[PDB]
Amino acid sequence: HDPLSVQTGSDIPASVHMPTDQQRDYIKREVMVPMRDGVKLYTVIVIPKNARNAPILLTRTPYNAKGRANRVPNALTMREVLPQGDDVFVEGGYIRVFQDIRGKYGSQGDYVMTRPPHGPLNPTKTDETTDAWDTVDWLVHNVPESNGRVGMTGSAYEGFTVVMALLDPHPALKVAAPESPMVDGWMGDDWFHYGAFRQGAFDYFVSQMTARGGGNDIPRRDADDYTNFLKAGSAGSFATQAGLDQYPFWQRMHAHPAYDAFWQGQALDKILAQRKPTVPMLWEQGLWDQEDMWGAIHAWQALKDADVKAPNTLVMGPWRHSGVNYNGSTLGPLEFEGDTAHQYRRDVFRPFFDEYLKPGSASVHLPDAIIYNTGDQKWDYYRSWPSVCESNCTGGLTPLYLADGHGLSFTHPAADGADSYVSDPAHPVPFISRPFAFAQSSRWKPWLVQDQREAESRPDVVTYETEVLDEPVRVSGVPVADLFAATSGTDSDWVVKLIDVQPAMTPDDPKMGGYELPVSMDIFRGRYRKDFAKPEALQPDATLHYHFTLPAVNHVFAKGHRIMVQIQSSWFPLYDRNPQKFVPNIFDAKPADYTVATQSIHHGGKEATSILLPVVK
Amino acid sequence: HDPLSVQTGSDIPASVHMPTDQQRDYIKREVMVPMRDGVKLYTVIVIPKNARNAPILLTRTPYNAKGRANRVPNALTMREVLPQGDDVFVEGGYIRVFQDIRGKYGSQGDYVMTRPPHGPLNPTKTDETTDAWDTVDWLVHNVPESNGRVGMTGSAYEGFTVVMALLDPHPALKVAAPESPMVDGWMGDDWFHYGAFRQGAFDYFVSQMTARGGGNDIPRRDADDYTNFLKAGSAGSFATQAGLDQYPFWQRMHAHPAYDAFWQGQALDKILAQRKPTVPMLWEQGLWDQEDMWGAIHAWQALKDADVKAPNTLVMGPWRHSGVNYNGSTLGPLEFEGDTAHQYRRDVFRPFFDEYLKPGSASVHLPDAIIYNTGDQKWDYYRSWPSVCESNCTGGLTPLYLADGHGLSFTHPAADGADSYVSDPAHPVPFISRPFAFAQSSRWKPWLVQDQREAESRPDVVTYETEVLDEPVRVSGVPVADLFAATSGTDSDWVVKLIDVQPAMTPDDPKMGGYELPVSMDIFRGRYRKDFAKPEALQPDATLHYHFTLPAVNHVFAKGHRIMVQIQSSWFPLYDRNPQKFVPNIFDAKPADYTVATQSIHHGGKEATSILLPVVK
Amino acid sequence: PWRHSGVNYNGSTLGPLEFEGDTAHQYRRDVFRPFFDEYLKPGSASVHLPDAIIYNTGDQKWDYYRSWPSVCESNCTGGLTPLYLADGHGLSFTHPAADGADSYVSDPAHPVPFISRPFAFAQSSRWKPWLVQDQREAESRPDVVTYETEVLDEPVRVSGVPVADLFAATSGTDSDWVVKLIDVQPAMTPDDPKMGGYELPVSMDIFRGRYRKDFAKP
Ligand SMILES: CC1(C)S[C@@H]2C(NC(=O)[C@H](N)c3ccccc3)C(=O)N2[C@H]1C(=O)O
Ligand SMILES: CC1(C)S[C@@H]2C(NC(=O)[C@H](N)c3ccccc3)C(=O)N2[C@H]1C(=O)O
Repeated sequence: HDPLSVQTGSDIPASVHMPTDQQRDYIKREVMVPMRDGVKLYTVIVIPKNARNAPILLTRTPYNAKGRANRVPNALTMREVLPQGDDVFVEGGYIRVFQDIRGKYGSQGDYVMTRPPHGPLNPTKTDETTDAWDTVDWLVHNVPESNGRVGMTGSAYEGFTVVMALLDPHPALKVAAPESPMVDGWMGDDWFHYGAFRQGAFDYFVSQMTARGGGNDIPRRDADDYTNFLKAGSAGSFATQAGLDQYPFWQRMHAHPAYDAFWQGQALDKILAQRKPTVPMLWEQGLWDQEDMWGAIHAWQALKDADVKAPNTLVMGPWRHSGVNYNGSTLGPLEFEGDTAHQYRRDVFRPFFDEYLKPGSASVHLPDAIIYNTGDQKWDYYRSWPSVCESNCTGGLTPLYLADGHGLSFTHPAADGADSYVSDPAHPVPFISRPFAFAQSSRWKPWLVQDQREAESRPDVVTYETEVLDEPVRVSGVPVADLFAATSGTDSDWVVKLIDVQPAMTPDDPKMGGYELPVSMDIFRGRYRKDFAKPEALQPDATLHYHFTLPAVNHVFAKGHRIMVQIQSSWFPLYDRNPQKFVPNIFDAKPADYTVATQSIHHGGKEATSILLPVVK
Repeated sequence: HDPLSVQTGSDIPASVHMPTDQQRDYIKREVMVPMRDGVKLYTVIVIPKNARNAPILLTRTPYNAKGRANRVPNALTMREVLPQGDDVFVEGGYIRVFQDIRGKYGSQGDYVMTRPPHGPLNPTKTDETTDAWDTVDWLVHNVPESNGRVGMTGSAYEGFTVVMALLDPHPALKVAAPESPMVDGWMGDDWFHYGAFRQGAFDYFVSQMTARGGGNDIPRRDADDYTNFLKAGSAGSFATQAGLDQYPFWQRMHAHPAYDAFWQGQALDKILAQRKPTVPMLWEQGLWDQEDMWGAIHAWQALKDADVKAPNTLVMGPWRHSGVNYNGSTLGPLEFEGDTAHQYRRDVFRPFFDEYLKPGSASVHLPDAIIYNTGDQKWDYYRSWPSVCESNCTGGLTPLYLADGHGLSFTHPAADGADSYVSDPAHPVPFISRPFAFAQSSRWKPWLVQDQREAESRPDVVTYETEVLDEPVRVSGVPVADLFAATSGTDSDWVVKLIDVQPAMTPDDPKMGGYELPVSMDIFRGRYRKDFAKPEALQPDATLHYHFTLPAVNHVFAKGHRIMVQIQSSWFPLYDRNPQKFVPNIFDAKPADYTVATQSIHHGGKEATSILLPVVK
Repeated sequence: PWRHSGVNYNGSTLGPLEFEGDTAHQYRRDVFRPFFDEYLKPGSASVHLPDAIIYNTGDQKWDYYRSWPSVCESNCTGGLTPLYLADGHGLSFTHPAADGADSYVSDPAHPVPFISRPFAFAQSSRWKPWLVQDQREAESRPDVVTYETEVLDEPVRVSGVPVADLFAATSGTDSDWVVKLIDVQPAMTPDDPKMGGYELPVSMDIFRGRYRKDFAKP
């Protein structure tokens, strides 16, 4: 029979060898790199055509290396095939490497969520540190087009693997750039913020741990997660209905609600500081990092306190989580001066890496910190940062006290007073307007810059503000909440927001008129007031002292603006509700545990609530 | 060691026992259904919880059955889990079945693009007809929750499987509804339109035939496919560079550019009419179906001509390809009276199926055709349709003649004349505004309703129009292009557009003022003027007679509007360029073959070019 | 299904709601015009209009009621059907035998925004469709009390004038009482995801308490 007319076989070719591969400006190599224990990791190596003695940029990920190196699947150019954040390195003729971490996608082995370093939580012979070590060693001995020099980078979990590598790096690892890294999931990164549980973790658990490869989110009943979580009750109740009780990582998390040995043995900022790395580091996070706000700044500061003898620079731009690898010209309704993300990548990131990865390159002398000013709209270069803080700094912090008539003053109010608000767990304050589902990435990403006017309009939120500013107030450093608060219950969460109120009218951009822009906010779970590792019941109606750091600022409250402070006791559904009655484990709270409570914030006198502001000249 | 602290194993559970399955209102059964030759087909059966004596709605697809039955992956309700087009059947308590056709995704066997029916092109013991027969037989003997009655539906390729089943159906198949079915890929469906090749097929080939499962599109050099295809030259040159020469189906298509035995043996409209089927049929296609305009109407008409002894109704709504399964409220800038798609599904589709699938249900008496009026904005029920055509109809067609001064008249112009335009293959007319890539689904879907003013402004397009209408002109049926055209070359394509010019000003919706809306347009490859199977060279400068049907219409050209006709010789990059020089195979046209030509359209006299309009009272 | 003066524009939508075609043009063309032609253009066809022509915001069609309404408090074919507030913040057609009460604190320093902040009366685009806005923001507040039926197994048809029969107490000596009748959309609306659980008010109003006994004498 004529094959050009009659097909009795298959129309699917046995093997494909398309000439589009010869039309590429790069070469893609797939290799199973063996670790010291025999476990092989899937590694993608993207080499520019005619590359000779080129440096290597490495990233280790739980997010499918094959896909990460395929922004535009099988693209004709390296620029399209690699992520937007790799732009400056593609332009620099770097060799790009993406590797699936142990137990994920193309890699063999067992997967352990944020696998702990060797120690009491990991008694085996391998960890993310040795895996990175073995990887770098293989690369410098099996990539002839390379110069044997490796640089490491990555954001979030991809930043976590960089930090792990820094614990004991291979001699060929010449430079590192952890971006929004997961450093302490309990203190202020992905899982908790000062012990307050982040409910978006459930979808992440099922999505990343259902299979070696891809997984799905938890099927929902309602389009609104405010509804879904409130109806389920406690976080543990939602997890149980989702089937998470059979997931080993959730089993461990549920067993360790407090900051005990399980979480302390995973605090990478403290562990890295003990090791005192000698590899040049560039730490980065967004000023509005909605997923890993604790990581970079705390790791960088710990290293500074440990007196590291290696380049250790902190970079913070006007970005959301991982925004550094995309376009940084805007965030929500905010507009910045140009693509700040590309600016950093091109003017700082790239030259810094070139110095150690490309022999003969110009030397860069980076300061302590490079931070974008969200007030002046420009990049600030700080030789020594911060210049103001609570201890061991040139100057101290400047308290902005809460006052009578819901005001704020830099003068300590002698008059004693208190403002009350009722916190009702049956009607928790939406962290962003309803309806909201964790699946709505477009709403989640810029949530930290949203207008706080909705919250202000509620009786379960207390708001304070200065008079309209006649002179600008410059802040640069870490604000500290010095809170004196009472609750009629035996437990409570305390949400503190530092806000920049835009001019009453903004005629050049009308929508921004009176807009309440939060520059720094966080939540503190009251039971941990005395000890993060040992939760304790609060005394009903007792004015108690809470003292905790808030996200860093580098802002200028300009003329016409106001400084504002908002305090509330819920932030739903991002954070699970504090039942306001002391229970052993808030994950297991029952319907009858949730108690309406009256909260009282004291102002003036010996218990003068204030925000310790890093005011500078 | 403590397992709740120390994990030396994997965080990925061996298997998941999700309790969310008990909250579902449906169950899913996955079965490998064996065909008569031993080959097993992956079949997904979606049964409403506690269903009994329920009818079955079956669809056979090359687009992943598992995914088709997972609109919202693992949803809690059957309504979410199934496609939007299944809404009325979910409400009716139907059992939904999606099956992977032989050789695709979860199914075994060899895959053959639009596998031809048993005959000269398929000498084996199986085909899509027997596969459907074996499937229905298994379903009625292995699904206890069913009443033994099966209904078949599906759009495009999923409609093609319905037609194939109708060739020799199982006695349990009580009713069928082919939607925009692939019936004749050469005459006017997916691959060609009157011999003019559709270049979007290349991406489809690589996406559907690279592997049993999912594939990818062809990597592009430029963002604009106008640029990509023009730079490549001929369609065969693009296919070669894409690596399609190793794909068996392309090898067969390339060897059969003309309507020979290979395509004639695949014309389902002619084959089905010869089989004398007795299964009630409901044929559907969009009035603006940009992918399968030929299929439904031609199959329905052939059966009507063969005096089919079964219900045979044609339905055409104001939809784009497969629009019947979504929301039919709008299309491009057009707005219709409500969700026309849901209206049809609820008022016609569902009750028709219920009559034969749910014993005891009310009987429906559908007319010849149910067509939406794109002028009156209402559903028309035509007992006998069409009422006007070339032969064997109640009335004849009404010619709208091209006239002097670029006008259009219902009066046969006595004066002989001609208008000329230069067709340059180096500057082909964009079918839609540049830039355009076949990957841009949002621009491709509603392309048939786009404003034709851009084309009008070009010197390589001739435009004719009536005076502003003082009285409405109603049309219902199939328009026929009666073209008398000459070319200075030895080959040429002829694009003819029937347009409704909106009122000069539309104050209630300003953007529509003077908008040139095409209600019916198509292309004809000149070499097939005398015979579709035997291409012939055209005589240079000879006025030749072209006679071909255009897409059906059911419209009213209202007062203030104009009727317009546009003629051109290219439609890029949707259709490959006619070199305008007769070559044996246009697929393999060489750079030197492409020739600039002068086109002349004659009007009036014995060669009075016109559009034979189906004008009705 | 229109906002104020919506009859003179396009009636295909209102906020996020979508109706069956341009309902405003439908009325203007099929009812308004022929009715006027009968008395203004001698020789025109006579039209026999019913008591009321009302669009059904549930069935998405025009209803022609010869006699409307068919149910009301006095002098109608039938009476009204009470939908009682119940324990557990529920709603029931069955009169609850036991006495109960739910409380909420009304603070004038933090009044409930009728629509999301910020809002200026100059923003006509936000003002026009305000009556169809989602009431989920209000529900989330402690100064708002919310009641709901279980998910409906059977449709409930309503046509006429609803009446608020309120038994309320305040610790003050005056108070406003806002009552909203809402249709909660299905938990999930896969064909239009944004509508899932949407709390659409079909009828709401406010009553100034001082006028409880007499509108003329507070
Ligand atoms: C590094 C990223 C590009 S991938 C990661 C991500 N996406 C997901 O987590 C998503 N569920 C996913 C995608 C692919 C495989 C597995 C899971 C996202 O966002 N993060 C980015 C970031 O931090 O910049
Ligand atoms: C029936 C459909 C829902 S799937 C089909 C489609 N999409 C593709 O062809 C696409 N390449 C694809 C998607 C998923 C798996 C494999 C291939 C599209 O559009 N058609 C729809 C229609 O006709 O209604």
